[PDB]
Amino acid sequence: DHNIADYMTAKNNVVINYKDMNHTNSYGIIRGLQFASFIVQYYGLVMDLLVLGLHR
Amino acid sequence: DEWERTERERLQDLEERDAFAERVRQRDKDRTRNVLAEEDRKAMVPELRKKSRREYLAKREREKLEDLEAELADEEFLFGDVELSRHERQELKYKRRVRDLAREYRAAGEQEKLEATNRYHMPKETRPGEEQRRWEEARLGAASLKFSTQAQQKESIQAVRRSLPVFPFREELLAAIANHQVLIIEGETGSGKTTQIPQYLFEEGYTNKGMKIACTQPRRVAAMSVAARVAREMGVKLGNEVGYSIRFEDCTSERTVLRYMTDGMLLREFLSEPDLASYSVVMVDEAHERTLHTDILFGLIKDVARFRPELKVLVASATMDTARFSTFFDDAPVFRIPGRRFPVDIFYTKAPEADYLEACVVSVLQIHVTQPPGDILVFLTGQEEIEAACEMLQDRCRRLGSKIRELLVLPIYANLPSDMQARIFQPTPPGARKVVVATNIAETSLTIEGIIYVLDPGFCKQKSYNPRTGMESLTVTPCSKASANQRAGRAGRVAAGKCFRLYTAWAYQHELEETTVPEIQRTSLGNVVLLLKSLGIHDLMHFDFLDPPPYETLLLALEQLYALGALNHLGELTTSGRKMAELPVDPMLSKMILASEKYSCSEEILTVAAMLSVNNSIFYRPKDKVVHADNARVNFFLPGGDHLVLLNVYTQWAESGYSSQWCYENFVQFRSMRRARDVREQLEGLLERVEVGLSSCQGDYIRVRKAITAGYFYHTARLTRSGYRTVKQQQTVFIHPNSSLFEQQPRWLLYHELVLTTKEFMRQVLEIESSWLLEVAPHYYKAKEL
Amino acid sequence: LKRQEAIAQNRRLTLEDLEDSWDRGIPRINTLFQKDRHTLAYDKGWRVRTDFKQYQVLKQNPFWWTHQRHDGKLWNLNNYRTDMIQALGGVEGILEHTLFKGTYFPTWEGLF
Amino acid sequence: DTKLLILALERLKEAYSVKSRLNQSQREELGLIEQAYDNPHEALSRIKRHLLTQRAFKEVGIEFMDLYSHLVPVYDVEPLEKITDAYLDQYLWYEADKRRLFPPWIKPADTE
Amino acid sequence: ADRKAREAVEMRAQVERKMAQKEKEKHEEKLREMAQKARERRAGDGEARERDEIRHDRRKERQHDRNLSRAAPDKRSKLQRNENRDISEVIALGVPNPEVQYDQRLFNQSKGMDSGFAGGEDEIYNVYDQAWR
Amino acid sequence: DDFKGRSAEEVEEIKAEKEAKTQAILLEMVGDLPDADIKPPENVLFVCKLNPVTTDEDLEIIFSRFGPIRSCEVIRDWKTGESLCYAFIEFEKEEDCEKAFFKMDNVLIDDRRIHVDFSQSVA
Amino acid sequence: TAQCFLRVDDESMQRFHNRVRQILMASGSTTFTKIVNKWNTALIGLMTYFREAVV
RNA sequence: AUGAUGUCAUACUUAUCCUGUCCCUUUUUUUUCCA
Repeated sequence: DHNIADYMTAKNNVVINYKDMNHTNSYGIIRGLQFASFIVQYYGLVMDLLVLGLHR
Repeated sequence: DEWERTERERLQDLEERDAFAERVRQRDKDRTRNVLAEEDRKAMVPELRKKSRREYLAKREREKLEDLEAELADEEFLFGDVELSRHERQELKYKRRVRDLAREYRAAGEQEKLEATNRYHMPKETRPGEEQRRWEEARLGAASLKFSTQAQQKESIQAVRRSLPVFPFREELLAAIANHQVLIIEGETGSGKTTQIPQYLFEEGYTNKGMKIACTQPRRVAAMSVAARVAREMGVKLGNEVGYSIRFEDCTSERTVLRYMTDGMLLREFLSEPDLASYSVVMVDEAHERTLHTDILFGLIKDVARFRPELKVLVASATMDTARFSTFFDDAPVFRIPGRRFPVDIFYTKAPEADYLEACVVSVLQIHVTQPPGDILVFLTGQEEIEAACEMLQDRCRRLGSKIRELLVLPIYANLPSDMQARIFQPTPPGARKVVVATNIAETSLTIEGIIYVLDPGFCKQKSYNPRTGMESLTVTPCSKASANQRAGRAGRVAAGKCFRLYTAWAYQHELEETTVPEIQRTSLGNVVLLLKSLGIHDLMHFDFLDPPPYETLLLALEQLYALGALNHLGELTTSGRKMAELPVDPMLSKMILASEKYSCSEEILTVAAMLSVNNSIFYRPKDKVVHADNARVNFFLPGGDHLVLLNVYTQWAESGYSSQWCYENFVQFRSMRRARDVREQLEGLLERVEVGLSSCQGDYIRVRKAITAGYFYHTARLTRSGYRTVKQQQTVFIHPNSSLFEQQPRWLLYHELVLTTKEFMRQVLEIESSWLLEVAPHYYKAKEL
Repeated sequence: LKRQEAIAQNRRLTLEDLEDSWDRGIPRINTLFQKDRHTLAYDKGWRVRTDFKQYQVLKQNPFWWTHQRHDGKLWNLNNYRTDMIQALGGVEGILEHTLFKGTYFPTWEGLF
Repeated sequence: DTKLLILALERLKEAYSVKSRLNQSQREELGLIEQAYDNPHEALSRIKRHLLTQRAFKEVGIEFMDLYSHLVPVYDVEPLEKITDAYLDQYLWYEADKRRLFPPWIKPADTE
Repeated sequence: ADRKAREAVEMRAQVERKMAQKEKEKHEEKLREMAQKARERRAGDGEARERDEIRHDRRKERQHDRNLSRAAPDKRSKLQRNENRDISEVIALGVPNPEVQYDQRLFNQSKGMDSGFAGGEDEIYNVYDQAWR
Repeated sequence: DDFKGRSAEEVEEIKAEKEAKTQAILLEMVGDLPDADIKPPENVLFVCKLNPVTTDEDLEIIFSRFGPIRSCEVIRDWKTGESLCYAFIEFEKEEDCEKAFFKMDNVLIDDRRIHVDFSQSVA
Repeated sequence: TAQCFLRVDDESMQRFHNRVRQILMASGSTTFTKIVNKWNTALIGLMTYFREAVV
């Protein structure tokens, strides 16, 4: 549901902070979220498709 | 007699009733305005064919529905037996295959529908009890590694027939009652007094002259059982000549000679035909059962006994109740049947006991471990105790492992889910023992074959109603001698039994009272008091009771009814007052239903009534799913109170299309829901007579709460800083834990129950305005008191 | 097979059919019967999820590969303890090395 | 939903299994878990509200787990959102596996 | 691309729909054949009396059904189907036999919902699972 | 397509066409009518809600008012003969059927407000 | 028709070794029995995973 | 120059509390033109 898709994708884009350095995630994925298992395995499904092709 | 004054009034009752209904339909033909070229006609004739076609589509498929059902309904009872010939044989092949073809050529279309909505559809941005078999193929999929005889029936029926305690007693008892109109017939269960007797009567022709033979029972399901039984005996179809009529379900035809019913059903037949002139005989079963309806019928039928000597009075029951029976009934003769199948060794404890629920536990423990084969029946008081019991039993089962054998603990009471009721009726799995933990619901009308042991802790939970407080308390009560004898007698029905009393011969013989107080004393009788007032009486005092209520009780009744407005200031019937007596259920409710008339919350007040009819079992609250249960409950919790809660709950259920899985998902007792729906629908079937216009509150729950007040103003409490306390008597109550307002704790409170469990309680409560109280009852509720 | 036959001859599967294979199998057959089958038929993706906990907790799990409620309990080393005692000498040889006799406790079965 | 939320919270308490000296922030997270264990519908209301309106979240802290041969990042998210994500995790995996999203070669699977 | 893909999905969908639709109707025509020959194959000492019983029973059934629907709008739907779902009823009615179940010495011999591996904890003593003696 | 993309009106109209076609084919399936859905004569009114004491003679009386009758047929419960409390009534003109209808709908005769609609019978 | 010969992988040996290394390293603040409880946990977690690749 | 109105948190008083609390037995009420 476009609501859940948007929650997940906006939750990967946060500010990441260590002792006194801060930056903003904009490119990859925070693997320390709890749905990140789902996101990694879905993306890996897309890349299984690029490797095998749709027919095989 | 007063009987004749009654029927005087009651024939005039039917006259004025019919004339009233006729007047009203004339009124409606008055109110209702009968206000009733070429291309115009050739235009709408296509539109009349439009509707002809489509109403015909539904009508033709509906007639297809009729004959469709009728083919198989017909082949149910003719074909599978007899030597039948070419014509109807070929046509059975026909109707078989042909209703198949209908179902098939429709299943095709539905297949199209579901297959073509199986598919993938890009999302669009716009701003049954098998959770343990869906977790048993998780495991087998995780653990896979692949790389004539009808005459014979009649013979058997008669052969068992002959062996009753009444079949050799057949003739002389016949001649005896041929002598005496009123014959009291004492005999215990299993004698067949309910079954063989009306047969005997019919074969002796008391049904000739077109006459009927009534059999009354205090319980619907028992009546249905009895009727099935005797219709099987009589070798006919249940419903045509042998029939049962109970609330919501007629099972009779104009072939019906043998008509079975309830005690309230027979009172209501006096709401139809004061003489019962089509009935030659009334056989009243088990009259000991002590219901308000039994104790009214006794009086009414005694009147009829003196007035109609060609009519026959038969009153059979279980116990020693024949003393008062005959004595009230002018000392009718008493024909004794000896009937008791097998013996019971009845044991007493050595001593009195301190912890009798635990004693229950350890008893059945010893019995199961040591005894030979055989099923066990154990009594408790009720629900919480009883599940605590199975707790303890199955825990000790857990600990004792394979040292013991399979102990089918099964609880049974009245409100528990009906599948869970049925589960006890299965034949026991070989080698294991079955122990039924029960309440006094298992005193009567439930037949569990195999029970060879019976344990009585010698108690019961009796209601006790004191009127000086308006309080009815369901409290502990050592159970009567009649109780213990009959609880024991529940046994033996197939073999030698045992009855373990948790108390000694001393306490038994010495401090045992014979009978439960005949109901009319201990109960509240607002609908019933009113019913007898509106059924041929004025003097409510010198009336022919069996056991009168205390004058106290009656005075409270009168004040109740007057204040509510059913009574004039002298105690007779108002239009409001009559209308409520004819209306099924009690007045307070009845006043609320009338209040829907004023408040234009008809439908909502209707459904509320339907709920309070049965509530006591709405929500299943299992221990093993407490949290999800509290949740599917807490979902509906509405602002305003439990009554509108129920309203929305029913609303959503019917919304789901009367779905059973709906209540299964949402933790609601389907039994309660569907019987409540039935009581509302027949209420609507009363609603035309009680002159109610079908209206909605249009979402205005203010009207709802106000009609609730206009009914239940009496049932109110207010805040006191020393707790929640009555409005009138200022006696101190408490809120039920499970109230939708239980933590809300409102200042101005309405309830529906008044009990005193472990502390004083009130149920089905709502928050009100004290202002509606000066709106409604300034004569009963004055301002200064609020 | 026994489940089919329990449906066909409609019996109840009794303890005698499953005490033989009671911790055998992989999930384990004694997981069929645990208390909370009802809310664990709803836990899906538990294996990936324990893999990925390593980016959420600062500690390192040595049984990331399994789950005791779901996979059963797949090893039983209760006889290690017994044979360890018999190999060290038995409780008597073992407590000649300790301060047991200086406690004056009369016998060692009670020690706690 | 109460089954899915009960699974979420069990998973979250498994972090604090030992109940050590933990800290302020872990004390507060345990408080949140317990109150949402008591009133499971205030929770689900809160969750579905978050899931419906929120798209700007707090900031997460990072640190490394040293495995002596390489390091592992470990992310620390705020307990409110930790609960909403735990639930969303369980929900997506349940539905995805019922609708058969992931074909059988995607393999940390629950079956073996 | 998302618009384009939405269109192609819908067009392929309704193409395939229409194909299976026409095939369903052909199926139905074969079943039309089935019905005609069904009544044809049909048309050509207890049956005569059981047959007066046929029209007797069925016709008084139509009597009661019409009269049901006439006293109350569908008193047929208020009597006959509603006769047959509630349980005490059925048990009294002697209707017979109206999934696997098994012994209860099996169940609840273990309780808990978490793996015992404590979630990565190590320092706690969980080696053996039975107190020693 | 274009059996869908015209309106919503004629869409469901086509689906009602269907519902007809299917219910017809269905009723012939379970086997009532010999020939499939032959158009019903415009010259019979089906008049229900009737009285078991109003007969062919009296009904043909009151429906002799608007048009020349060809018959008045109250279908009979066969082996008892009791009037089925409905009827078919047979006119000569479409105008006769219509003129009877548009005055005789829902009128009270023999204290019963009977219903008249046209015949749906293919019988 | 065929045989599979198993061995523990090199990187799994090295990961076991580093796990023991941090036991010993964070044990100047544990009591003898907790050092041995962590050893027992790690060694069971290795032996019950590999089981004959270790032999 | 001190009004009541308050859903204001803070401050404060009584050697004022930490020991005064919790889940229902049984079962029954007659009905009306269909269209």
